[PDB]
Amino acid sequence: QSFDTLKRFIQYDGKVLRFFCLWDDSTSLFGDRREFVLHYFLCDGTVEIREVLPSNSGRDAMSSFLRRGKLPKYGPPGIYQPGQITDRAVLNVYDGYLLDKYQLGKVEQDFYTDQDLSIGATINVWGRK
Amino acid sequence: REIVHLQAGQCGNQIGAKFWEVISDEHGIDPTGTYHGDSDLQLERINVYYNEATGGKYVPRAVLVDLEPGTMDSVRSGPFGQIFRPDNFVFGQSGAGNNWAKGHYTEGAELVDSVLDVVRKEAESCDCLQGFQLTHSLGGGTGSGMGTLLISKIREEYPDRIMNTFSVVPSPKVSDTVVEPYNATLSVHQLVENTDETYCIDNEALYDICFRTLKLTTPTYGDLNHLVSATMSGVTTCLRFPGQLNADLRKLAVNMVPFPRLHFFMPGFAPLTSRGSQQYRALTVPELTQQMFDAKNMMAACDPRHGRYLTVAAVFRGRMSMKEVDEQMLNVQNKNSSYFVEWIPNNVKTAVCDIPPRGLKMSATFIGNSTAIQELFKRISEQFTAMFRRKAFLHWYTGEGMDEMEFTEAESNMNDLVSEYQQYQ
Amino acid sequence: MRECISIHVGQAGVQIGNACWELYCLEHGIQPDGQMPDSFNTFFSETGAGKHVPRAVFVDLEPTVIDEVRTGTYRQLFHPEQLITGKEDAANNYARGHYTIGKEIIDLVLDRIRKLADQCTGLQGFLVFHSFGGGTGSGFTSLLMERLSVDYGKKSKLEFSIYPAPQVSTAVVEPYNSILTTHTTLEHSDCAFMVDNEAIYDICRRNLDIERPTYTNLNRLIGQIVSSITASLRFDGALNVDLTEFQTNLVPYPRIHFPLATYAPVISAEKAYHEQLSVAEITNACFEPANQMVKCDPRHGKYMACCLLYRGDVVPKDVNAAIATIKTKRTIQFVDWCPTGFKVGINYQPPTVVPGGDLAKVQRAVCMLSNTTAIAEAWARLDHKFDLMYAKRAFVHWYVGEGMEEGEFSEAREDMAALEKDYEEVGVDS
Amino acid sequence: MRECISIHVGQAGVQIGNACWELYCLEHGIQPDGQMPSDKTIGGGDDSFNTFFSETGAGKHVPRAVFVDLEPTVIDEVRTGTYRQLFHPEQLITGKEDAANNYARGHYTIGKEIIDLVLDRIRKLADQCTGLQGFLVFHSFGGGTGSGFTSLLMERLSVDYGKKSKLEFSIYPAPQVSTAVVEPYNSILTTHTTLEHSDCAFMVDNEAIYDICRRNLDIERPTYTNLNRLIGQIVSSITASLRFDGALNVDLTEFQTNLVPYPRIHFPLATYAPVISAEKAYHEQLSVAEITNACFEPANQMVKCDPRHGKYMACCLLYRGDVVPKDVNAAIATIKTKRTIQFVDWCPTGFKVGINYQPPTVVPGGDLAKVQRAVCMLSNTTAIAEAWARLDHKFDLMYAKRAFVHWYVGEGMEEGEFSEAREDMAALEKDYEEVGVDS
Amino acid sequence: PHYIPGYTGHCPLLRFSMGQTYGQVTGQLLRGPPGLAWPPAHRTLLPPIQSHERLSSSIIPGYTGFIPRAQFIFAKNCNQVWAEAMS
Amino acid sequence: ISMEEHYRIRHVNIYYYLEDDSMSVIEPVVENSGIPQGKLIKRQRFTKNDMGDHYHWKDLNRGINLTVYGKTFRIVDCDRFTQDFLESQGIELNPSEKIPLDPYTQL
Repeated sequence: QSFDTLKRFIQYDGKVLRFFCLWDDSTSLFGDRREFVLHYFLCDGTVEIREVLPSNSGRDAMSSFLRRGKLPKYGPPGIYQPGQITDRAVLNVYDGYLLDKYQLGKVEQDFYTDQDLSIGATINVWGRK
Repeated sequence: REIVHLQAGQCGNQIGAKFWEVISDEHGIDPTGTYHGDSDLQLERINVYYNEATGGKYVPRAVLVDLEPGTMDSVRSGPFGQIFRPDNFVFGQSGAGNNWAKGHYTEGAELVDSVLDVVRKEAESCDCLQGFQLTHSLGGGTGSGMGTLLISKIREEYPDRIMNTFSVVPSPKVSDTVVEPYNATLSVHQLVENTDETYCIDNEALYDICFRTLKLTTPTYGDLNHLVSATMSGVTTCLRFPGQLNADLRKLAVNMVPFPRLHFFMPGFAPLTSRGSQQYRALTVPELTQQMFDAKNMMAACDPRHGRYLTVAAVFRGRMSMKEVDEQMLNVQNKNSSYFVEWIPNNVKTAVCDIPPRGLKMSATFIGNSTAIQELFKRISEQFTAMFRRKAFLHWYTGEGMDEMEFTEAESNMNDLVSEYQQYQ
Repeated sequence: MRECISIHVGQAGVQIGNACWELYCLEHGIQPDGQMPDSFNTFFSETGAGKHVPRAVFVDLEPTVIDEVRTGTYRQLFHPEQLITGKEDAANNYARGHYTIGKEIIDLVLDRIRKLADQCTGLQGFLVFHSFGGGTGSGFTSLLMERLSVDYGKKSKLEFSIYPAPQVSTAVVEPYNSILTTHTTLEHSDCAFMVDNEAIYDICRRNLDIERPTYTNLNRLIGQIVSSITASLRFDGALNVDLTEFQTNLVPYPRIHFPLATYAPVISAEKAYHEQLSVAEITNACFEPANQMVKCDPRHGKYMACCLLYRGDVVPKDVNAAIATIKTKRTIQFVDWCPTGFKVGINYQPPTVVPGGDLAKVQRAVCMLSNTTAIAEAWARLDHKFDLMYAKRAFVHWYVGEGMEEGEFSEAREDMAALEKDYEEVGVDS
Repeated sequence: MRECISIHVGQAGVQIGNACWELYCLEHGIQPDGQMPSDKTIGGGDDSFNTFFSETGAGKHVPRAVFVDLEPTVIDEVRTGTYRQLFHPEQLITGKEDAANNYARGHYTIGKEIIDLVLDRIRKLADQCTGLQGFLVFHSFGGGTGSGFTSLLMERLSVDYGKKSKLEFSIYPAPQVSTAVVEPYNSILTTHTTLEHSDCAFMVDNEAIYDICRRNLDIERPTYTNLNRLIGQIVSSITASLRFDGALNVDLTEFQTNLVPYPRIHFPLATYAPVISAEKAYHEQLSVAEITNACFEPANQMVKCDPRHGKYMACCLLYRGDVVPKDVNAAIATIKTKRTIQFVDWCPTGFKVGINYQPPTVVPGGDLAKVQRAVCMLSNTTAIAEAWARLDHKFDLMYAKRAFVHWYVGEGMEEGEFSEAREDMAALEKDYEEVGVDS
Repeated sequence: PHYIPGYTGHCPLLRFSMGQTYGQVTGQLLRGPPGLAWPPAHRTLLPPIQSHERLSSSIIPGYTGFIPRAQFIFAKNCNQVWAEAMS
Repeated sequence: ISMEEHYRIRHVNIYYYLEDDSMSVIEPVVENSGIPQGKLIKRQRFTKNDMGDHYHWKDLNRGINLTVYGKTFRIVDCDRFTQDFLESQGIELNPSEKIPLDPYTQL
């Protein structure tokens, strides 16, 4: 499979897609309806989020709300039991590693895509809709 | 890398100015000096013989040394005269006048202190200097006498470079000067010591080509200088055109002169064809070897059938195949093996250049080094020593500042050289 | 991991290498611009966006022979810093390429050689390409291999050469370069192959029907011999041999490292319909005396060994039939003390074909490497043509004038004369 | 496995090989490109062609033949004919100057330049062999390379190969019709060389086939195509039991066992019995009897010699077609009962019988018909001595004044080889008196 | 369309152009020339793409005879010489 | 084969003899031409077609192409006697052409 980055970095470097965000925590006991901003960087399809504070709210100053990273598609996923997060696999140590002809350290983790997100639809952001 | 082209004499300019009409047609350059060519290899190695000026123009690297202002004023008003830069037409006021000692000693020695200023100027505007040239005839005292003093003082400033001289040595048959053997016998006293290279052209055999094989009823001095200019470019075509096999200017000088005094060559040209027999003639590789090597087509009137070939060249020019080129140099050498020296077991040097002369599908060019060049030197010294035994015209030289013992010193070095050709025959 | 860097010296060494590198591009998927549209790492480096840079360096003294590689179809394939080029040429002078102009570039090329072999993981071979005629193919090559003999150590350094022919030559000086260059090739090369230009003209005339073979057809046959040695580096075989392993098996003694080459199916594509091309049909076309690459008859020789290299649709049961056939015919003579006599190599990948080439797309192919005593008469010919001219000093004035003493002309005669009796004392029986 | 390599020498030998190879390519299913059409195939397996043809991966059939000639022209109609692709290019070998009707030119001066090429090509057609039954050569005694090089061909095959069989089909000169003055000088020396190297020798002169074309057929003015078309019917019938299955079959070493009694008597004759144009064939029974005694017609033999002057030694019979074994025996017993057919004293059996199943095929453009039966005769008389009493006469009629001798001496040939070959050929004249007279 | 940096040849207006990388100057100069005319039929920089009777079938590779205009064609197989002479 | 010329123009005089209907073609001598000049075709009757018909003086006019022995001659002009003769026989003469200038001779 492909472990290549350079072509996409040369093609889609400074292009991001920004969506504003509304989130109704009014169904909860004390939350207000919130306004956020969701940036989506096309160099590596990675998402960041930030809060937009009103004129009269007692919230502290936040330059972010989460990290610029990949967002999982379904839920706060269990990616625990460490060692499975490595993308390439190995066969032995001979450091110098030899690629195993079978692939055993592979878990199907799905991410958000520019094909996935769109205007006027609802998604799942770390257990929040 | 690159060469500066000296021209000396009334023969030297008329030799030299036709060469610049020849080589500037290699490279698509109109008479004002601008490129108007039709391929990018017409432009790619043009700096070998050029320098560049502003506005998309190239000027040659030439000085034009004369001892009469009227003999370059025709050259400055030819069809290709305005290409040259007028800063370096360095010229004298009074005439040498078919006199050696008035070119070497008296009159040209004031001029050559000023010629060196531009030839030092044309040799500091470089990248890595390769060599020089010289066109002169061994009959007079402007082409011949100052050109000898020119060489030795170039030699002490630039002593690891290449010097070429293209001589037109005097003929036996008809002499256009009474005092020709007093010129050419003292002349070759410094073409045996002061230069890396020298060719030998007789006007006796340039007439022989232009009547027997070219069928010209009346050849002028333009058709004879067409023959010289088509050989002075044939030895500098590995240096400015890519080849399947390469042999540039340094590569032949090492490789052909076996002993450090025997550097007198004799060139020819292969596709020389009559205008009526151009149609009935095939051009293959055997049709160049058949006409390079035959004794009619030489330009030196020294018959190769009267002696032994020492080392033999061939600079081919076209698109040939490396077996068929190397086959004929084997085929000729094995057929008539008495004519070649035996203690050199293969007398062949070969080169193939991929860009033909324009209009021709294929060419070749030959550089013999035969034993029979002594019959040029012997027949000068048989008609020199008739005149010098009674001292016919001696008072015109002795009165200009030279002794008596210098002539019997010059007859040593010429009559030494004849023995060194009999020695290796 | 199977790193191998090829350095090209000479004008001849570049037109040899201009055919090898159009063969290694077509053999794998890559294009003239370096981009594929697993095992290229023997000969191609790896950079980012899908490029693979060749592991080569093209060094020659005059500019005019590399400048059509700088402007040809392979401009972007080679990295520009590799194509090292001088200013003034050696001009058929071993002295001028070893003593005068070679000192102004040996500082620079060894920087590129260091910059290649520190990128490498583990190195097997250097493949230098040259010819025994001129100056930079003979003199600079000698200075190149006493730097590499001590700067690198015991990395294997192969040696593909061209011997000067008996009769058909192109210089009058060709004996003088090729008795002064056996002095330095002997102590530094580990295996030195010889293929002279005269014999290929015969094979290109009767096996292939190419009347008038230009050097483009000449160099398309050498690249098959270099590739067939290195298909076991790059591919997977039923019985493979690396570049380390058959250097042990081919040479008996540390001075006899001069093997021959022979490629068995070298057949035109109209006369390859009608022939079977079986394994036992082309095993004995290697030992056919009209198909050798160097003009020295193996019937006057006495075989030390043989290193058959097979590639294509070959099965080891069909190999062992033909090896038993050759040991029964009595015009082939192996030595007394080599009873095994062979070194079989069987590979899976067929030889690739160049379009615009001259051969046929054949299912099987044999490359052969023999070590005979028959080259005693290819070194007793050209040794006479040396001292036919050296007995009264033709062409010595040029060599002495820029850095060579008078005695080293005869220091290298005896090291070529004592070279010759080691082939007399190796072929005798009990 | 039943293979036999064919070699052909000279303009006579090439133009025999055109007629024989149009015959075999139509006997099996071969098309002039080389392969069966893969639309329709005639019966039989792989076995029926491996005597003659070869195979590749694609399915070509390259014949095991080489054509040898000393001039360009006669080969070059094979290279531009309709069978240009069916022959591999190195098999058709061609010199530069022909031998100019000299034995000495093709045997000493010019033949040394094409003996080196033609002995690597046989060793390329016999290495791909598995078991080789024997070579066949085709030549004419009168020619220059059909006499000179062919004697040089047979000697290097006796050395390098051994006791492997070498048949020869030859063209003897006619008794009085000839195209060349020199013909006594060739047929003496070439008979002297091909005695000790050839195993069988089916001599045939062209004047006899002239006589049976005009008489048994109706063809007046025949050319060499009608001459060569009937010759291939006899060459194929010798090897018709090698290729196709028979009721009782004979191979190439079967007849050499039976015909040749002593090691220099190997000159059989030839007779092909039903030789009938298609306007007469279907009104005749053509039974086994009617094509057995027609082989014994002295006007139907194919050498101008008469077997009433001589003793039959041993007769071979090559029956093919719709032949039952019991009807050969009826017609055999008529012949020995008949008294104008005379046999020797010391051979009371005198017969080898071979019966095949495949009837002889038809060439379109040819003149013979489609018949159901045929017989080929390989007799051996003592009456072939009369065809050397008129060859030794025409030799010393010239040679006792030394005509044309300077043309042969200056080619590396000494003058002693004329007196050598005259006495050896006179030795074989008295070998046929000695053998053929009664005890 | 440019030249690689180590190139040792002639490029027009190169000495007067200044202040850039060498490849950038060569690309900009080869793109157009206001001062002069660039040749139409050039052959250094080329696009990279991967390396009655008597037809070509009517003979054999050993055939002897005269083929018209086939003594000037070189460096090719015999059937290729015959093919590009006849066709 | 020439680098200097692709074609050359050869001037010729055609003579027709009214005595016997014979014709001859003669190239005039030109200094420095380098070609064998003079009588190109000997005096004989020229055949017009494969039927053996001969050229008649009625077939000759200014601006006509005369084809003889595989060479085509363009008739450009005629002499005064030829003009007066053809007009007296009722042949109207075409306008005189100019001989094209030879590029090689001009250079």
